[PDB]
Amino acid sequence: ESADLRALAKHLYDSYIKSFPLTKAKARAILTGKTTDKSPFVIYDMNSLMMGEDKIKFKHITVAIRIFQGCQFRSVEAVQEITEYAKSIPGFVNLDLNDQVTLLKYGVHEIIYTMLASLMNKDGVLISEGQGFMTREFLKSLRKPFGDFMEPKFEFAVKFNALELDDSDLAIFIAVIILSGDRPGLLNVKPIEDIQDNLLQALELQLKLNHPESSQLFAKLLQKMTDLRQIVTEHVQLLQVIKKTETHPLLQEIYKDL
Amino acid sequence: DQLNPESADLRALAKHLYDSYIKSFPLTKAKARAILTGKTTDKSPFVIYDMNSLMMGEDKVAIRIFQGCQFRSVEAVQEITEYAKSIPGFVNLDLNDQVTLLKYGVHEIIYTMLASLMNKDGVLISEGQGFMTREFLKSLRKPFGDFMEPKFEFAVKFNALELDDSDLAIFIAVIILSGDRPGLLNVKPIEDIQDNLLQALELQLKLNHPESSQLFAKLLQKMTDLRQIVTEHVQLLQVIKKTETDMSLHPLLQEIYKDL
Ligand SMILES: CCO[C@@H](Cc1ccc(OCCN2c3ccccc3Oc3ccccc32)cc1)C(=O)O
Repeated sequence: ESADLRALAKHLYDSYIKSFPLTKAKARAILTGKTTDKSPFVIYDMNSLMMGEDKIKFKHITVAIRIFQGCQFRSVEAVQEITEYAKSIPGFVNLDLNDQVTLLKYGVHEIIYTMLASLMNKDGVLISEGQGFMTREFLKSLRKPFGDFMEPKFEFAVKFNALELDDSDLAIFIAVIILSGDRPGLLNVKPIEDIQDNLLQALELQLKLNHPESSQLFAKLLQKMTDLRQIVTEHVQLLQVIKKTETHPLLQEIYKDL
Repeated sequence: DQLNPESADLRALAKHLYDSYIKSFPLTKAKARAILTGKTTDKSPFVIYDMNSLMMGEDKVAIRIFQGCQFRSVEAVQEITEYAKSIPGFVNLDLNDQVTLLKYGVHEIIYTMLASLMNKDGVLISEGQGFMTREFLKSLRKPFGDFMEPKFEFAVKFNALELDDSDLAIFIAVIILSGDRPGLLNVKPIEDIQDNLLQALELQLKLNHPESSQLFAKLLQKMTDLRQIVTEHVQLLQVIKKTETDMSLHPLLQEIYKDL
């Protein structure tokens, strides 16, 4: 039923808004777009960093490393947002808690690199709630171990953004990724898929009404997950090698592995 | 529900791909399910489940079994190749782009075709005449016993979709005409052809499996499993390259494997 799918969308979008501070609109204004009225601190040098870090304020402060530990803080911060969001997806709370937890522990990575793309352009990604901007070439130029961490995220986002999806389209697409269903260790895989399908239908009507002129956008968007999985896979890989570099107590704890 | 000149051309594409499909690959899935379900015994499969069996299966090791899979795939590449030529637009693209799509597409497809030759217990071999068991394979010399396992895992969740050849023919095409492949020169032309193949598929499903809701989405996601599989395969494949040096990989499979 058209209306049903339409309201499921308004609801989810409404949730996307209260769960996520930096919406993609609010982030395009600030980014490559003019708007904003007053741009963010740009970090392109080892010196702009010290200045931005010392002036742009910061939470994760106690080079190539301090940056990594930077993502981590924001990620661990993201995950909390995504999770409070998942809890609004109709019927998510009603699933087996063991399942719910497995859906997050597994889909939280893709919902990040998905939303990261909203804060990206070919030359860099917004930082600190958009109050900053770290150039892309600065990042790829970091110490040997850390110069490939964010590069493949750029390569993806450049493609993902190709679809020019807005918030309301991403709110649904995101739901669809959480109510995955093929995550290892799931107990009652049925109600999950039962909801995803109810999410997938809403994505369709949504992507059809919001991008009528975009041919087979639904198909194209679904195949981007084949790209997210590869990022998250290739990512967790590097994330292993970093342990053959870093090798704390109460911190190493707060950052299990996100 | 209804019709329209729009859908019409697609259907004709659905039928064109299906025809060239049946024409390109000898062993379809239909003939595959026939053999596998011992319900139809107009001609049944010999079974290999241990060395003893394997030994007698020549009446009509872990290495030679390997040079078997290897050989089959060279022929499967050929079949997929010829099938590609028949894909509307493909032979019109830059000769290079063609070589690229065939490059990063042959396996993601060979593992699709492979699922229609499988079932939890085993897989068909030698045109469907034989049937090797998961167990036996999963018990070959230390390294060679991990090759096929991940295939079965996939074939299992894949076949779950319940797709028949007229569906695979379109999806098998949607795979070649990718566009997000490494080393492509002109892309939008490649993208355009596919956005069409996709249109065909989305219809061929909503029509051939009416009751199967969101089969279009469920199936596109399965493409992830294929990359992973190709990944894992190449690395295990990398190992046999250094441990077994007296052994030889096939030039074709060799030239097709040179990137991520
Ligand atoms: C080692 C070769 O790896 C190939 C890929 C590949 C792997 C498995 C395949 O399934 C083949 C199934 N099969 C088979 C399985 C086990 C032993 C022998 C044997 O021979 C035949 C003969 C006819 C049909 C099917 C088979 C295909 C390609 C490659 O990397 O390119």
